Parts: sequence; C-alpha cells; structure tokens
Amino acid sequence: ASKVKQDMPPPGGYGPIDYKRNLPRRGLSGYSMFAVGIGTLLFGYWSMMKWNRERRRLQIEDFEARIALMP
Amino acid sequence: KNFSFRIDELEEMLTNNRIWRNRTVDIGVVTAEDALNYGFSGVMLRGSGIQWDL
Repeated sequence: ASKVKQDMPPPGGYGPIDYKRNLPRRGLSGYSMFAVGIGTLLFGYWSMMKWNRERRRLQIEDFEARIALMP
Repeated sequence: KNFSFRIDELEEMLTNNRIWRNRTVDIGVVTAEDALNYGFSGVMLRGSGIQWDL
C-alpha cells in the first residue's frame, strides 16, 4: 500500500563532479631564480675572501713563531 | 567528486617529470598502418592517431 521505493538520485540532481586537469603554475620567473642564485654566490665569495685573507695572516704569524724558535 | 584530485596528484608525479618522459617518449613507436594490420585495438590504436572507439 506504500509508494515504490528505489535507489534514486535526489530531486533536482547531483552537484557538479570535477573531471578536468588541474596542474596550477605556482612558480617564479626564471630571472628571479637566476638572480637569487647569483646573489648567493656573490655573498659567499665576499665572505670567503675575507676569511681566507685572515687565515693567510694567521698562517704567517705562526710561521714567524716557528722562525723565532728555530735557532 | 573526489577522484579527480587523485588523478591530479598522479599527473603531478608523472606527466611532466623528465625521467618519466625519458623512459616513455619515443619508446615502442607503432604506426597506424602496422597497428591496423597487426590486429591492435583500443589505446594501442588511438595512440597512433587512429580515431576509433567502439
């Protein structure tokens, strides 16, 4: 005496189902990354130049200590 | 409604990877005429440009 009951889609329909590709760009420009790399290299070069000059001075100092002790 | 994002993740892993393209591009190339004569069907046809779907 009841209505016919069956597995049916809801009245109206279903919400949209996405199927198309989604691969967003999400990236910097090439110039930006190249510039960051070059700037990092230059900063490292300057730091290493200072440190190596100081190291050469220290080496000279301890070499002179050896020279003083040699006789 | 959620399977598309899984496809997107798989495609992020494989499609643009240069190792994947180096392993798959120009490997096992078959011509349309040879595919038709050798009895191929499905994607093995449609990969050669043959416009056929049952």
